[PDB]
Amino acid sequence: MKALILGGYGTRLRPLTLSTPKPLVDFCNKPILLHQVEALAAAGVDHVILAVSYMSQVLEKEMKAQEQRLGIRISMSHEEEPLGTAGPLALARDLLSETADPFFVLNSDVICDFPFQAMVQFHRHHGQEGSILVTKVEEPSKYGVVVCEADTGRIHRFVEKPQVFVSNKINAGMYILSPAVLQRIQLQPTSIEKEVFPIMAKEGQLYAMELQGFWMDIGQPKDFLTGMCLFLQSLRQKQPERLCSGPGIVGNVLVDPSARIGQNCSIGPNVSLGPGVVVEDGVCIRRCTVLRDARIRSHSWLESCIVGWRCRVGQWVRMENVTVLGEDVIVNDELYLNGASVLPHKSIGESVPEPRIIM
Amino acid sequence: MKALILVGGYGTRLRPLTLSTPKPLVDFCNKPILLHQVEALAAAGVDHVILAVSYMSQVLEKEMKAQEQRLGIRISMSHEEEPLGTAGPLALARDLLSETADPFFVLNSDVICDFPFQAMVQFHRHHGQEGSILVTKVEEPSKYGVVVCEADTGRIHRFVEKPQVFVSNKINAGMYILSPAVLQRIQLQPTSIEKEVFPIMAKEGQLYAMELQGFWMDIGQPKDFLTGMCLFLQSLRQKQPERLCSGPGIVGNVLVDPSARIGQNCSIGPNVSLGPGVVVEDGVCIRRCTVLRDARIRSHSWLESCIVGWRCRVGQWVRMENVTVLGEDVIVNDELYLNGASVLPHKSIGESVPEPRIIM
Ligand SMILES: Nc1nc2c(ncn2[C@@H]2O[C@H](COP(=O)(O)OP(=O)(O)OP(=O)(O)O)[C@@H](O)[C@H]2O)c(=O)[nH]1
Ligand SMILES: Nc1nc2c(ncn2[C@@H]2O[C@H](COP(=O)(O)OP(=O)(O)OP(=O)(O)O)[C@@H](O)[C@H]2O)c(=O)[nH]1
Repeated sequence: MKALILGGYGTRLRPLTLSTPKPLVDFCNKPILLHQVEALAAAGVDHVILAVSYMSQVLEKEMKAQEQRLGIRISMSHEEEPLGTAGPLALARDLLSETADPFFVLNSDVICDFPFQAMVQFHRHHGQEGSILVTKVEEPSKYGVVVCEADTGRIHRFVEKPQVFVSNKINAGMYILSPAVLQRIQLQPTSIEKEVFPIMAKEGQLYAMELQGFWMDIGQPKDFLTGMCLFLQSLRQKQPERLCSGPGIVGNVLVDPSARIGQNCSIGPNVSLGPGVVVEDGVCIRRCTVLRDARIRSHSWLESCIVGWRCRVGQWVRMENVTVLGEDVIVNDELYLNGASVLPHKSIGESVPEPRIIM
Repeated sequence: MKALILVGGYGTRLRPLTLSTPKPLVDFCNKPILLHQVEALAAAGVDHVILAVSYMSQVLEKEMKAQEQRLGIRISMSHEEEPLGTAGPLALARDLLSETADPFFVLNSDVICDFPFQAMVQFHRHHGQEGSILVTKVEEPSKYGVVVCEADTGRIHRFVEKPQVFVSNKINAGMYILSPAVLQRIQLQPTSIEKEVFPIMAKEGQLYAMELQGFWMDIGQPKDFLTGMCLFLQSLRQKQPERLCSGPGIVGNVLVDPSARIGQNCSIGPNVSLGPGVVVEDGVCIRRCTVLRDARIRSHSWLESCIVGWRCRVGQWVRMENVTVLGEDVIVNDELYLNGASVLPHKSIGESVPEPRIIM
């Protein structure tokens, strides 16, 4: 069977997506697209189509290298206008039509551990058009809810709007679809979840499968940080010898072998250090994500932060409240950043006391 | 020739320091400010000075008896049961200033400056009238009460408390030379001298005014304490450049007590007075702060413009800016941010203070 990967300019976490595309940003020393295609190759999908409407030549580049690395083919669906999230299915519809076999369609912003063959089992057990994945959240008033009958998993109704408490369960971003669904899908830029899932739930074709746990949509920067926390938890009780252990290391940290840490510094819990980063002496880093080539100078304090590529955080810099730095941001010595989403190629010489955007 | 120091009571401003030790007893560049005034006063040649205290301060009593043995000048202590203000202390010690017909100094405790005692005696002897006032420049006339002055005599025609008319640049410097007749005016009930006694003295024009050249600061408040510490280290660099401590990780004019211990690989920036017995650990940046005695600042901290009290414990990766006055025996937990936090003594902070407020 084949699989779609859903293109263009993820508007959230904007200081990272302005430099490289949203599926290409490193999530625990690996791009999220690489995670999804590793799990797809572990499932057994022989080729996977990655729709892209934003002109992404570097995604062509690294993806051709990954075709050559991993042993599965990849087809490149290219759109000149944004066709949304259903229009990518109808552009590549003659490829999914020439084998009558159910195909995955995947969102890129979702990290979890992926029950692909169990969802194939489920789609083979219920035996209709399309199946969804659903998960639990703590906050029903932020996401659209799905009603689910016990022992069947059928979706009676699909609600986009909260505040009614009809359901706990939330869309998880994987769908499994038949080609008859693809007959229904339409080339003009409509999104799939807005109507094509609404008539399919109204007609009752849609069924729902539930995950165990560890789901995150990391389309937002604070959601990126909570997803990185839960991914380091899942790496802790799945691959405990891949996380780095040390005397000045607290909790679960992921450190790349090209990364260097100076001595007498306290790397706190839940932080991924990218390849080639330079941490000097006296730097406390808890709950942050430091992408590639980002040098953090001595005696800094960093909590809940996204440090972009080729950054230079100076000495005695305090950064808290998920301040995202873009690419090549030069933070001067002895500053304080709180909520500062800083655009790429900026130089900061002033403290940012409340959350605002620096451009 | 004698002198009187007004050191009565609790200075409301800089209240987290005044709550544990008295205001003249607070360490100003590793020395109490009253030791500064009595040491320069003994450099003048005054044989005994009187200090008039309303607050019971037994620690000031025993510290001054020690300093009496130290410098070799006598000290009698005027004791008040209720507050007598600033004119009442003159009237309670009025016979000890009335024994001998000779002009005496009276001196505010909060003033730190470069003390021209001999030139002031020469100016008072030259002009030959009742009272002599030191005046100074300020950059900011709309906070402090102004004094008019004619050139080449220095007489004060008019004493104005309220600013915002710009009739004068100069303001009072807390330094007066008074004759015994001025004391003969002063009554025993608690008025303050600068509010009426100097006003009628200037009204019949007996008051004369003398200018300094520079380096004056009333340090009653905490931000004024910091900027007076900065200007004192300026003047002390320019007179005693051997006494400030030079180092590779030391920037600017830094005074460090010999009992202080400074850790490896830390940059202590300009205008820092480090008290006796303080422990600065590795990677700690201190600029423009004054750290009073026995206070420990743990590793990788950042400190700008701050007053760290006695026996404090500033933790690790704490940032302290915008005058975060710590009292005595304040522990600050690690990884916190203090901005404007005037913290009362014996407090433990586990919460970041983002805006200036008082912690009690
Ligand atoms: N290739 C193509 N991909 C698209 C287009 N629009 C959305 N996508 C993809 O649709 C997937 C899911 O949509 P969203 O969750 O809203 O993500 P997004 O489009 O990045 O938008 P934000 O994350 O809110 O900034 C994402 O992986 C997008 O890359 C498009 O017009 N062309
Ligand atoms: N001994 C005695 N000293 C007094 C009394 N009132 C004021 N003083 C002293 O008067 C001097 C100058 O007065 P201020 O400049 O207003 O200082 P302060 O009384 O400490 O008040 P603040 O500094 O604003 O808190 C200070 O050195 C005080 O110690 C008093 O009632 N008894």
